Amino acid sequence: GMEELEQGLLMQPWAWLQLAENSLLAKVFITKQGYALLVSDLQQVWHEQVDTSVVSQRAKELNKRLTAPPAAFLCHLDNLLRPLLKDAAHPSEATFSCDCVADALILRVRSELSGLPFYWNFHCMLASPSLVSQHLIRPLMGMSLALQCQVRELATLLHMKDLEIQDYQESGATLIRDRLKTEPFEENSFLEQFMIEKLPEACSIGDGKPFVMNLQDLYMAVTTQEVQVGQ
Amino acid sequence: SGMEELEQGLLMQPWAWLQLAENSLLAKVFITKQGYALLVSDLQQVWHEQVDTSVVSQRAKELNKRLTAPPAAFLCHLDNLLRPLLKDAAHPSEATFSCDCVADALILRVRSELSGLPFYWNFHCMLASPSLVSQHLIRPLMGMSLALQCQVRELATLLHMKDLEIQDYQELIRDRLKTEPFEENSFLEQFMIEKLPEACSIGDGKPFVMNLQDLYMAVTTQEVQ
Repeated sequence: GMEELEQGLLMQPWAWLQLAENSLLAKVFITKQGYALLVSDLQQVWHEQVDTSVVSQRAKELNKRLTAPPAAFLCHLDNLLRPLLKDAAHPSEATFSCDCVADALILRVRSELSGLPFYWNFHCMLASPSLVSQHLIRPLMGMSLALQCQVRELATLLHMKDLEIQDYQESGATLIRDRLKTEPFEENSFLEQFMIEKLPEACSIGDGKPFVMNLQDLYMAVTTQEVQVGQ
Repeated sequence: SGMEELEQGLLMQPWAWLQLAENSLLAKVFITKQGYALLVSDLQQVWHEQVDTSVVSQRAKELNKRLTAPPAAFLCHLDNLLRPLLKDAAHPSEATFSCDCVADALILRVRSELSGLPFYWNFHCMLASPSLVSQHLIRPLMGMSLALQCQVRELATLLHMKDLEIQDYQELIRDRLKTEPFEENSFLEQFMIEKLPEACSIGDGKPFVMNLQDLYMAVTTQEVQ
């Protein structure tokens, strides 16, 4: 059951999570057997994995006003984290905060369940280098390579467009330049102008929201490919 | 200080590919007369070393008992064996490299000659901190994906402008010379189905070194301020 949580987690996309003070990037995978969570502030990465015993134990610690089976608690957590993952323009009514103690991060949630207050704390510890490698380094590297291939493919398409434009010009379509048209595509000058004019703003990580809003289709496609290769 | 400056220079350094009899590694290094800082990865783990002049003096004397010059000259030779080999793998090397894992540590070994004598160095590496991993890999790699995505968007805009010009030229020539009009969503879909599996394979990290380092360097340069 624990192996399957970590498997499922690898193919989750990253969500942005508004908290009391700051924000975090978060991915979670929840079943009837437990959850696996990965959280990052773009400096450090933390991880938690729990089974149903731990769910029972901790739900009893944090919640005097109700009780329910572990799976029902796991279901509620999924209902909480799921819609807010997709966009934070969703009317939540749940609150999040976190605090740090050496190599630990505690993510605290307050929501409601059965018309009562419900509390849950995720006790996260610094992620193993293997999990950082698996969920962040390898896929981000794979993505950059794939995006570079997209770039080379679009450069190829552009040269063919220019070849077709040349074909018209050489057959008498136009004899004098009579208007501002595009210049033939040259990749070296495209690149050099990009770095000067566009790079500073284009590469801006910020609070991580650009990554979550722009690159998750590619991210999931890339982590999925490694899972399938690693078998 | 000495080390802050060495770490700053290491960050500006590109990633290089390094061949070794058994396997290969990704490596970056920054060597001055004050020491060096080294980052190494096999794509599963990341290792770090820094040394100052005291450590160089102690280790070089231990490894090369019949060698006499100061640390600056030793760091000078290390740089001459190392940096040319990191610029091109196809460049005739005077040294031999091996690599051994001892517990959580990585030791890169060097075997060379200097003035008819044997020359030995060991780079002893520990697991790099989360902060070096993020600074030298996670954040720049994220920067790079965002930047390349902007490029793709730009090339898509240009393709569409050229299409408008083409459709204006038909105000008719051989049909087999006519390209299909560019549509981005259908380009992306086709690429994800047909191209992505091979396009995203990292292998031994060699494609990343051969294709992406100019951009890697532009991005790390940018983050520092």
